[PDB]
Amino acid sequence: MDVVSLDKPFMYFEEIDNELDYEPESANEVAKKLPYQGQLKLLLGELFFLSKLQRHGILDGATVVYIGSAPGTHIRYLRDHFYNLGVIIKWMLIDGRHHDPILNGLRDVTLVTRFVDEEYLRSIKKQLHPSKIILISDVRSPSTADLLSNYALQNVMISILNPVASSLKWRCPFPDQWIKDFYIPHGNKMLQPFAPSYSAEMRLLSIYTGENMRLTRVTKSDAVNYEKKMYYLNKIVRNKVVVNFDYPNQEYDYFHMYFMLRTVYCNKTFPTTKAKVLFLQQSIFRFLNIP
Amino acid sequence: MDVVSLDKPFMYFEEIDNELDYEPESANEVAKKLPYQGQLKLLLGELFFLSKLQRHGILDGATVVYIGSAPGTHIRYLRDHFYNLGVIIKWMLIDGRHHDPILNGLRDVTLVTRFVDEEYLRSIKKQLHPSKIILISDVRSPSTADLLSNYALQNVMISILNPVASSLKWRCPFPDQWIKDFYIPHGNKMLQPFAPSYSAEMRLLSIYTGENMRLTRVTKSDAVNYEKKMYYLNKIVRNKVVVNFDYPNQEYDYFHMYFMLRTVYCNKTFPTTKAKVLFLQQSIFRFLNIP
Ligand SMILES: Nc1ncnc2c1ncn2[C@@H]1O[C@H](CSCC[C@H](N)C(=O)O)[C@@H](O)[C@H]1O
Ligand SMILES: Nc1ncnc2c1ncn2[C@@H]1O[C@H](CSCC[C@H](N)C(=O)O)[C@@H](O)[C@H]1O
Ligand SMILES: C[n+]1cnc2[nH]cnc2c1N
Ligand SMILES: C[n+]1cnc2[nH]cnc2c1N
Repeated sequence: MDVVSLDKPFMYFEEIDNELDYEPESANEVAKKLPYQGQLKLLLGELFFLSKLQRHGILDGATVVYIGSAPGTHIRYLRDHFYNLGVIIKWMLIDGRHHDPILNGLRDVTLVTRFVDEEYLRSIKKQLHPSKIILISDVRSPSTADLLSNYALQNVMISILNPVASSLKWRCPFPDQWIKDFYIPHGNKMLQPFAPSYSAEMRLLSIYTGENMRLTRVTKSDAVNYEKKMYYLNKIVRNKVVVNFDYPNQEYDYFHMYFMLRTVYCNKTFPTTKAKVLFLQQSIFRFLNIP
Repeated sequence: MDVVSLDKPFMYFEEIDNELDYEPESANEVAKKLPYQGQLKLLLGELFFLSKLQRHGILDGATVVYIGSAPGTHIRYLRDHFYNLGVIIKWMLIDGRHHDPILNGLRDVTLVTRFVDEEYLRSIKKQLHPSKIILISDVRSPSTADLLSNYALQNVMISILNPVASSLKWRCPFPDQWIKDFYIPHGNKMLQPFAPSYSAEMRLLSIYTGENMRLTRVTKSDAVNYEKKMYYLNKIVRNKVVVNFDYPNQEYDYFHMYFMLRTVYCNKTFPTTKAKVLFLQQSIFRFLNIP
């Protein structure tokens, strides 16, 4: 067994303290172990991001514009969590594909069947005005050309919608597939537990203060760095059993999930953080139909 | 006579302490009083910007990419000033129009007859590499659509060329001609002495630290503000005779120019700042053929 003792898990990209040369043979290795693991991945990352906005007093009364939301099965849990907490939020879910019918029949959530473009963003902004907007993007076309195209759309989402905070899908193109240096919004690179086995994807979390917009250039050397750091995280780290983690499941991703869940607010009062986490996790797994 | 006593002139936009409702009748008023006043305007603003980079140790060894440089008569003075100072700089002047022949025959300055586009910027960056780039843009197509188009090109100049500092042409579109909110690079809004009588134009001066790029949104309300502040500066301020300004010329623009010229470095040592300024001004006017 691959046992280890850790204080805390890597929460953000910069925390990764090591790197490994990427082995193309890892692509042939099992990417997932849990059913609906993709929804789980999304649900934790988005509960984490949103509970933070709550902490900063910017969630209540906002409209959450989720682009690339279908099927969005896990969004029903998020919606319920904050609704039962008393937070007022309107959800506007937009995708060209169809949403999980469990999202229908709620006055607070609007489902839109449209692939967004810069023009469409302009009209929703006019229609959402003067409400405060929180943006979540999970759009997917892939080629480095597809990526750049997605990243270029997400930057336009921010400039047109002018959100108070944003969660964006972020995976650096692979160095050996570089095309050109590009800019991405400045934010925290939140690492994702339950991401596919060798995924280099994270979520770019940002809060907008003032009327400024800070971007950051991404170069090929940066692309090499992402690859080695994420390859070390995936191959080595995520494969560890954290023995000093007293929890029903000691695998790294559960240790990592625990740290995200401990930040979530609840109505029920608990004697320990472990009590809360076990509860939220149980709750989350039952909702998602994960054994 | 319109006399007044001032401590210092308004150097940047934010310093303007008042505003006036714009009178469309001012457009019918004499825009210039000095021959080659446009070159004078450009020469001071660019000497000021560049002497600053010198102060920060970022001028020497750089290539100054000037886009929108023709005829560029005044660029010959700038070139000579820093060359005679011992600063090593290559000048790359690019415009589709023709440059003043006084710029030919200098190994340190390259004249390019090309209207730049995003593609061309990419090739010059590849060819200029690995040299440090300082960008100066003075491109002009006008309509608010022309403006946005120019501003959109200038932002691409920065992202592709990735300069260490930039001077950009900046004039906000008029509120009654608003089309849409847009982003501009973050920088100091340097005010321009000898600008046309009712010009709302300034130069956006920026120094790039780290690999970050900070932008700032410009809205219609911002556009209203620019108009009233610049209208107050032009109609009232620039029309003042600064009596406590002991200088051969006490008009505001000369008082304003003095403050810019006092920042310029010289080989000759002078007993007073007035001695230096008189010298540089005399020198500048003789070069430009301004009485
Ligand atoms: N321009 C665009 N606008 C909206 N949705 C888009 C889009 N381009 C791609 N998409 C959507 O991006 C999605 C990527 S998968 C999204 C999964 C979703 N976040 C969930 O919780 O299950 C696809 O449904 C695709 O239709
Ligand atoms: N894409 C582009 N590339 C280069 N020059 C451009 C341009 N679009 C416009 N221009 C130039 O922008 C200039 C504006 S006037 C520039 C004056 C110059 N800075 C001087 O010191 O005298 C015109 O010469 C025009 O040809
Ligand atoms: C996940 N993943 C997949 N294919 C690649 N090619 C190069 N790097 C990678 C990577 N990290
Ligand atoms: C200079 N100038 C010219 N035309 C305008 N129309 C509205 N504002 C202006 C302005 N400042």
